[PDB]
Amino acid sequence: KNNKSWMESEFRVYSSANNCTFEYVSQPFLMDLEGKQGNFKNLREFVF
Amino acid sequence: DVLMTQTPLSLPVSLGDQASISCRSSQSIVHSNGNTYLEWYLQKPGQSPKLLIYKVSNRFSGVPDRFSGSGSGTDFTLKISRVEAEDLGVYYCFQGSHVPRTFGGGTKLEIKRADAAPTVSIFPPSSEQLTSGGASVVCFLNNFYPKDINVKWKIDGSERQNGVLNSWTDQDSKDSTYSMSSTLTLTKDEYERHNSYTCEATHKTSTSPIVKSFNRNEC
Amino acid sequence: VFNATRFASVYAWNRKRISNCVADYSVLYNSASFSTFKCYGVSPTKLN
Amino acid sequence: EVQLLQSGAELVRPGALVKLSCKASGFNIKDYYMHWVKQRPEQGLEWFGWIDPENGNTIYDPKFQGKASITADTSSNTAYLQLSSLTSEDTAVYYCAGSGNYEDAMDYWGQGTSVTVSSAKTTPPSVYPLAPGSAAQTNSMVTLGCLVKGYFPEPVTVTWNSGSLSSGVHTFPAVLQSDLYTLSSSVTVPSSTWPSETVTCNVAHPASSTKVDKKI
Repeated sequence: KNNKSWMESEFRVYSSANNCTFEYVSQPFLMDLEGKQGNFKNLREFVF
Repeated sequence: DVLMTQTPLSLPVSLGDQASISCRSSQSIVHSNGNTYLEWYLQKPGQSPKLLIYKVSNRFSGVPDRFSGSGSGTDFTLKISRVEAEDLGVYYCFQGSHVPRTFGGGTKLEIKRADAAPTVSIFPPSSEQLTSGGASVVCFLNNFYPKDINVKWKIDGSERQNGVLNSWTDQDSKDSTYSMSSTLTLTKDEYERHNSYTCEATHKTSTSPIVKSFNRNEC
Repeated sequence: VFNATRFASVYAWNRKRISNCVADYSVLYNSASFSTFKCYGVSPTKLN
Repeated sequence: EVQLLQSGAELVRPGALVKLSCKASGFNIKDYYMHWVKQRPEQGLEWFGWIDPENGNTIYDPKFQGKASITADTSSNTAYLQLSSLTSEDTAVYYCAGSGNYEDAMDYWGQGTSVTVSSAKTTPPSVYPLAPGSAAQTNSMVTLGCLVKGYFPEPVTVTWNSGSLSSGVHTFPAVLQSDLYTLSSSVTVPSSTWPSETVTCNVAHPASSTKVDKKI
């Protein structure tokens, strides 16, 4: 609505975590989650 | 850290009249979808707050039809088409949004009636209490409206504040008036060392405080 | 780790997993800041 | 009507902690947010924080950060607020809110819990009568009082003539002072009754098992 927000509110990814053998965090940044109208302006391709 | 102010602080409305409580916010919460994240509440005397209107423009389920919210930008008001006795309480504004939630100062609602000044009477300490080693002067104030009132105690014409306890009651279900008690706590030496005690009542309906006095030997 | 505010009890000794980082052992072994130091099976110089 | 059940009141000494329960009734707590509030008579309502039972995320107001933690019990659909490191300023009535009906617009509030930070211990009341003195204190109706002082915790059941007298009977809320409560009661009766007909004030304090019958 107003106060567009578009920021993380709920965390349903996983209920809990007990043992962690690895961790990594990137630098702070800000990504625009605001919706857009029209065609798809971004393309992301990943190989794992 | 949202800042908001509720106006008026209190307002008396007679049965069948309309009540208007307004709130001003330091952040815009008006939305283009027709809803406004500001919830209205009513806290009846001795009960917890109960939701009245959600998102301003949408009435809460189970609430009487008389309750409806409206406004825009940062100024919003709650309108009651017809007010009743059960509407007594304090009305609060509750901003929503995705930020730490904030509360307002509250607005008090009273049922209007013919204004009346308090009736002041004082009871001297009991003989048993004096024998035990204590003393208590009790001042009773009854049948006054509006609720706003204050009491101060004087001993031999000197203002006394220590040991003064004031307790107010709810609006009478029959006379629609208010009553309260004012008790001055004293020791036996303190009570006997003084002769005159006065109960002064400051009320909005009387420019001069209502004064009642008694002497120690009159017990 | 060696200067932490508190340590666990001998019976409650903590088991901490160290990974996803680099270790600079030159400052530790060669600083002579510790009363006693010994190694079993491998010399301290080789471990570096 | 969806309601939240909380403990009536709590007595905690300074520096100790309390745990306020909030049991869901008529809804599943897992599908709705839970909120907590602090209220005192001088400032009004003060927002405490919110918790998501299904996500586990919690947000606390800076005024209460480091003083409390919010959790809930999924099995019993009960929300808990822990209030620790309490002082005199923390004496307040705490409420819980939730059950927004699958929308971030509504909520339901419980009766609230009165949390008092004090060292007061259960003390029986001291009951004395307030009888007329000089004959000048006479009107068309006779007003008689009954004072209850020096008790804890509030309230004290005060009535007149064992409950058979109710016209003109008024009892006032207790006031806390120096770890003790004080209240007064008065009744106005026709001049044809007093002093011909005895008017008695009955004071009962179940917390201390104290019962006093004082005649006037």
